[PDB]
Amino acid sequence: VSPPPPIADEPLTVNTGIYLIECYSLDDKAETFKVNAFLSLSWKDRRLAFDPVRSGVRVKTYEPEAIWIPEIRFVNVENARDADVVDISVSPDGTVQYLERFSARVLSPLDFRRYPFDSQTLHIYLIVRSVDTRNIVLAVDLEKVGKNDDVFLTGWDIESFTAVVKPANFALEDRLESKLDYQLRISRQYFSYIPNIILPMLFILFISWTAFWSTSYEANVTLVVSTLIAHIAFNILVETNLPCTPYMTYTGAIIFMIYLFYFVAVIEVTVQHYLKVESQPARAASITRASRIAFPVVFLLANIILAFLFF
Amino acid sequence: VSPPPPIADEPLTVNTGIYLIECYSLDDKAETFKVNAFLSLSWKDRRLAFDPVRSGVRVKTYEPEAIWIPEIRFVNVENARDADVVDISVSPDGTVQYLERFSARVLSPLDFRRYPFDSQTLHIYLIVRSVDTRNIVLAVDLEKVGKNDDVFLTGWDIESFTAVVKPANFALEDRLESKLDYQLRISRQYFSYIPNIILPMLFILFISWTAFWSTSYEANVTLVVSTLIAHIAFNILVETNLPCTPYMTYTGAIIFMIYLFYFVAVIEVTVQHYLKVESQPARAASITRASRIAFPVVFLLANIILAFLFF
Amino acid sequence: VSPPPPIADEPLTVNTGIYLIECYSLDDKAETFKVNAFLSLSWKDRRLAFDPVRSGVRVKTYEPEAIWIPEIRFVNVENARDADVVDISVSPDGTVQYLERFSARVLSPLDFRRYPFDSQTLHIYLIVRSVDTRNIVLAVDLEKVGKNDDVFLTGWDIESFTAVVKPANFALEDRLESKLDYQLRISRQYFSYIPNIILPMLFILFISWTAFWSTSYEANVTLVVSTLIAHIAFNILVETNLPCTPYMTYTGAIIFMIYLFYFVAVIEVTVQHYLKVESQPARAASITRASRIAFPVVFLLANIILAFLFF
Amino acid sequence: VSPPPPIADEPLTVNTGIYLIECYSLDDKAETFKVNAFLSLSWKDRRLAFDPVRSGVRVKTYEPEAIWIPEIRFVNVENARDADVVDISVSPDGTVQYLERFSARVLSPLDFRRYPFDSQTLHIYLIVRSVDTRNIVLAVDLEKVGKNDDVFLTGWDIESFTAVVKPANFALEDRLESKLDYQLRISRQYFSYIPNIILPMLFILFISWTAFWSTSYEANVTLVVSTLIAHIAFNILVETNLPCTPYMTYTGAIIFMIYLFYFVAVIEVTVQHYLKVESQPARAASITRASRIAFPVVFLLANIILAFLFF
Amino acid sequence: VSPPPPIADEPLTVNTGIYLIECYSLDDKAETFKVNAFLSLSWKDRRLAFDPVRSGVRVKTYEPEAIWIPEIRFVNVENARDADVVDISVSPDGTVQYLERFSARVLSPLDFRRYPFDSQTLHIYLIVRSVDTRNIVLAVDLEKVGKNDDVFLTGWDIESFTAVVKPANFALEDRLESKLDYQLRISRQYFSYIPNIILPMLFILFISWTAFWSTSYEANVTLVVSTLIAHIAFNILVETNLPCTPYMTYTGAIIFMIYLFYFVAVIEVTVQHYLKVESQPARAASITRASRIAFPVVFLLANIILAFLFF
Ligand SMILES: [Cl-]
Ligand SMILES: [Cl-]
Ligand SMILES: [Cl-]
Ligand SMILES: [Cl-]
Ligand SMILES: [Cl-]
Ligand SMILES: [Cl-]
Ligand SMILES: [Cl-]
Ligand code: NA
Ligand code: NA
Ligand code: NA
Ligand code: NA
Ligand code: NA
Ligand code: NA
Repeated sequence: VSPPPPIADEPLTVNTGIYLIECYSLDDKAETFKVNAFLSLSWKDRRLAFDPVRSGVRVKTYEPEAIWIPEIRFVNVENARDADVVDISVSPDGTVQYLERFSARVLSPLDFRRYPFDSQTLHIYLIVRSVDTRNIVLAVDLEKVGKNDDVFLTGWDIESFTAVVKPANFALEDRLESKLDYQLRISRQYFSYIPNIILPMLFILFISWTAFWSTSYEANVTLVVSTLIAHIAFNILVETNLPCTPYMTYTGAIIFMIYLFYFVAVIEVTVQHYLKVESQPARAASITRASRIAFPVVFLLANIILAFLFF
Repeated sequence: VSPPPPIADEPLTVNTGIYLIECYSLDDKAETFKVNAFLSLSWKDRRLAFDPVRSGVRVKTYEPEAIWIPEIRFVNVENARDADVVDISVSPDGTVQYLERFSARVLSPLDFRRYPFDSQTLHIYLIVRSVDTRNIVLAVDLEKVGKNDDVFLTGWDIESFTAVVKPANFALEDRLESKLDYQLRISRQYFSYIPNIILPMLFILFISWTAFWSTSYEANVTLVVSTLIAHIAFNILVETNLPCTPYMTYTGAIIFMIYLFYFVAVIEVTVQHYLKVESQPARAASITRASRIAFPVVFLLANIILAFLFF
Repeated sequence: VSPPPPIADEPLTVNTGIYLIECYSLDDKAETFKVNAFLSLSWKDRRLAFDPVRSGVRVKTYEPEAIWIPEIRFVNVENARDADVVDISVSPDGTVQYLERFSARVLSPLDFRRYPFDSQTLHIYLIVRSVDTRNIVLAVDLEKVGKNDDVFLTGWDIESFTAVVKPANFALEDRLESKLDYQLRISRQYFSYIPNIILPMLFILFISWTAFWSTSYEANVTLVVSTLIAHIAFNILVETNLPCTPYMTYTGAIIFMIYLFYFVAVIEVTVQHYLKVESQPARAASITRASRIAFPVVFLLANIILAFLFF
Repeated sequence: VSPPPPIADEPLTVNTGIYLIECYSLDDKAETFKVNAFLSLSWKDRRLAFDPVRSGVRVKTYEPEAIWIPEIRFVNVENARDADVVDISVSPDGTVQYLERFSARVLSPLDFRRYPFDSQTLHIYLIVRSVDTRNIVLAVDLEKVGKNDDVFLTGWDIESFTAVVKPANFALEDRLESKLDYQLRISRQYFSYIPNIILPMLFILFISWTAFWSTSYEANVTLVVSTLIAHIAFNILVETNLPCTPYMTYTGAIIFMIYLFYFVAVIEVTVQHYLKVESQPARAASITRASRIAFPVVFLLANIILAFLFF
Repeated sequence: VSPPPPIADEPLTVNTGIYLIECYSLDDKAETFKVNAFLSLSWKDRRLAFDPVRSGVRVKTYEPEAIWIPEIRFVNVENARDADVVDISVSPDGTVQYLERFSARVLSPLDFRRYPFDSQTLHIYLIVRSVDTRNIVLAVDLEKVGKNDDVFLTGWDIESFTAVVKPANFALEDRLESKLDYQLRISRQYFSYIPNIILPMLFILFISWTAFWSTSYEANVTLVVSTLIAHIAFNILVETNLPCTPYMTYTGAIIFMIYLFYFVAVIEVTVQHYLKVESQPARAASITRASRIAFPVVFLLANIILAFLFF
């Protein structure tokens, strides 16, 4: 067929409802995620209307090819969704109740400023282009919106799955387009990051600082340079599970700032030795004793300065 | 057609049966696995009933398009299963015997607390949404449940493949949903982990402790710092074949605890040298001799404390 | 059917228009990118013409199988596009207004000479092969060309999406081919590259130069050789997120030039020690004091020489 | 249609024949491989029998949908095969000659005990489930079994492609199943392994042993610990192109045994120094001179012991 | 329909022609490459013949389902090609002019003996199996063979795309098979390999040789062992972008030979120190002075010997 004709001159309202069955594969570098969910559609098509008393059955099942169904599409998806139609029910007044189960790969940008303490807002944009004959608007049936209790996103906590009830209606290539915003709110599980990356990164740094309670250049150079190399291993490791951000990330700042604490430790160590060869173990030991406090203090100051700038 | 009508207000029981042909690709990070199996369905549709004497044939074959077949779906799957229909047999009383061979990628969370000594319980959730006209319930035909003797999951031992006989029946978008739980129990093969990761990780640690039977700071710093670097190589290697767990894993704890045994060894070595420059080889050698026992003992204490906390 | 016949002997003009919905996965090594966009086509087929007064409807919808549609194809694609037809509208004069939403993986070479400060010009080549009966030419409807305000290419800034209005018409396997050039202009977001790769690469180099304010060969060899090893880690890391270019890249040149500053630092350090064993701490300290300026100066000269040669 | 009925009470024999066109992607970790081959089937269906004089053609071509074709399936495959039908020829007596060209990813476990000198036996299990009306058995037409001479598996030698002529017939879910075993025998090409992994692994070990012709702890610790680190690089590299085996592999044993030769070298070096600080360069040099022979000898003994245990 | 019948007793000649639109993804390890090209077929089918005067049109278009089309297949492909039919033109005499645009993943072995100075000959084998009724032979229409001017294979130079005009005709499972050989000749772009791998690999080796102008064992051991470790990083890096070859590669030989120049440098350094402890700085300095020439000379001799053996 073709669209149901207006029963006045009114835009056709299509009622939507996404129900998350599964959430999986949140790819941080690609800024994508996969979803498996129910998509529930509902519209009024009077042409399909009937009498429950006459036909003796209060609901009518239909195969999708048989009736007019709106061309609903996802906006922020890599390829068109994979969908199997579950049910089509028509109530006496001509109300269609569409239900399909779909799966799709979704493009939603992530903000890494507060990584790995960051929280995200994933989006699923539902859309419909209107026909010449008829204008189409989307609406949210809040009863058919949700997620099941099990959905689990490896590595994240799931706060809420809600929808912006008012659609964004606009012209696109001389036709009306109705766009809905479904929002999945998530928070990163950062427990593992503390013993697996953060504390080791600090231990290797604190080991570099033992060159302040040592008079031997040879051993000091080894202490600082070897631990600096270990810090590079961690800088490379963490920047690889991350995309090319045009903004300073929080961990990125910490790591970068640490590169200076190794550089300045090399300066101190280079100085302490230079004075011993010039025969002033006098000020060499003053500098070495100063560094012992200066470094832990400046480090702790800087980390507070940064945490304040980012949280 | 449409569902078989009730003799009376009784829900339709659909008999299920999963038979594993192949198990493969248990992805630890993604918390998924692939399965290739038979799915056997069986229901009563009186409309299909016949006389063996009249039609002269005791069993009737049907093409799937011809008859009513329940919309059975897997819950915890990435995308809908890939299935080829094997056989449809109808017995005189109107009993349908459906058989399809399918393959699917299945989402089942794994518990890494006891990794790599962990055992898992994989799930395959079978489901059916009920129609307006008729309610549908799932049931387990225990004769059509199993796995063949060859199924092999690279890297794991397979205990049992059984099913929770009582379905979980619940409302979902104002309709009854019948859900079955098929359970594949597995245990990790950890033989390789001992010589390929655990013993090397300990050898590099024991090598770090030779700095207690040495008076030379330069060589001691080298011993401890070099082996610490080797330990980082193993920490990175094992945390990469693992996902971002919001709980302390057992190996994660061991590894993290080892990072301290390197840090404290650096403290001892830094101290032993500091006293020699202050001219008290007196207590320096007391500390060095104490460490020789303190470290192996505290290490062995801690490992018992941990194994007890996790097993 | 078959192509619309000419009124005289003029080739058939097909009006094109690409509208980018999404841009994603710019793979630098493969020199590809994925696109999700609208493709709008428009041609004159008099056979379809009608009377608005007689048929009582001013616009006619058609299913794609029903009418003649030109075989439009993308040139620089891995596989043929994935497309779902959105709308076909026929105006009284026989003007067809085709609209499909497609997604494709596109091959477009990138120039890495100025990497990571490089800017690119991606291409989408639209094409049509002509029939024996009729000649077909492509044209640009500039109103149906664009991108939405959200398109975001992880890791890049998007300047413009425009089209070369004049098609390239040529013979290919004894038939006319009409080719259009759609151009997506982009610029790389290089912020992260400075603290995550460039500054660390320089800090490790400046640390190598502390061997000029040191008289100890053992510590000097350690300083230079250890930092050289750290530089290899960065050379390998950056050449891996890059393809095998038959031209000198800018970062490639910097990195390569740095390999010499380590090699020549080893020469200096090897010399300084050799003279002290020959008992001329006389010129050894002249050379060491010269290097202190020579290296930072020559390095800064060279970097200017290079930046000038590339920008 | 449905199966051809029996003349008298004999099961239907289906003649099989796999002809390998290509072998590729033997994935060692996944224990899989891809195959591209011809599958030739042949059975008697009298219902199709015809007269060459009447129908005027001595052989009849048929489209697969038109006639009864047995549901032949591969057992040990990830997903169902990708197949394009080449030819269906029916001879006057009702003999069908089926030919399809397929491609599939096949699950076949590999034995890594003798890796990288190991040889494998890959399997392709052909199967057929029997109908209610008729029993089906598979058979091997040895003339339609083979591989072309050009067929190569990157990184491997192909001995033979043969089939176990006698099928394994058994009950599965109350029906007869006929299973055939096609065997591809292969041997690993290990040439590259000697200069790219084995000899370097030994050179780094022999370098560690130069600490026996040296009196300097500082240099000795460096020699042994640095080469131990290089050995870890090789242990990690080779265990990554390998799956998690619940059995000791041969290379796994060699590598593990080497970890001890580094550990015991550290003991010796730690001892030699300890005696020099205790002033017995007397026995220190006895031990050091003993090690010089003890290590190469014990190493060579152990390697023979191992090679004997595995070959 | 079925094949066109002969005019005598001559096999049917099918004229072929591959036209490369795109070449991409030359995977060195897998020994594959992707291709996007036109496939042009042409045969004589008299049944289709017509009169230009009577039907008034000199060419006839046909949909593929309507006429007999030969079953043309690629031999050395992973899976069957993805093809969209472009055009079918029938000239009055009954000459069919088939044209499809396809894309496929192609298996073609590469020879790594001269890597990274190697040149390759990729193959595309076109094939056709003959029917009982008729014999089919392939032929090359050299006008419909080529590549466009843009084809670019990231990382390679493309010499020529030509075809072996004489097909290889042979029996396969009691039927004639006609096989054509299309050859894509390529040469590796090795510019990047010199500054990104070769020169660094040599610089680290030349740095190891500075231990000949040094009397200090501790610093010498560091120089040689540290650079040896850096050489392992490069050996692992280059053998990973390479498959498991059962033949000595040229770079493989160079790398392996270098492993000896590090081993023998360790011998020299171990000797020079041993004589100093035995008090013969007499011959120690003779050996050290000899090595200074012996190493650069033997190295340069060996490289010439190798280049001669491989080029
Ligand atoms: Cl969609
Ligand atoms: Cl499913
Ligand atoms: Cl409920
Ligand atoms: Cl209900
Ligand atoms: Cl296309
Ligand atoms: Cl199959
Ligand atoms: Cl093909
Ligand atoms: Na419809
Ligand atoms: Na049905
Ligand atoms: Na059409
Ligand atoms: Na059939
Ligand atoms: Na055809
Ligand atoms: Na050192």
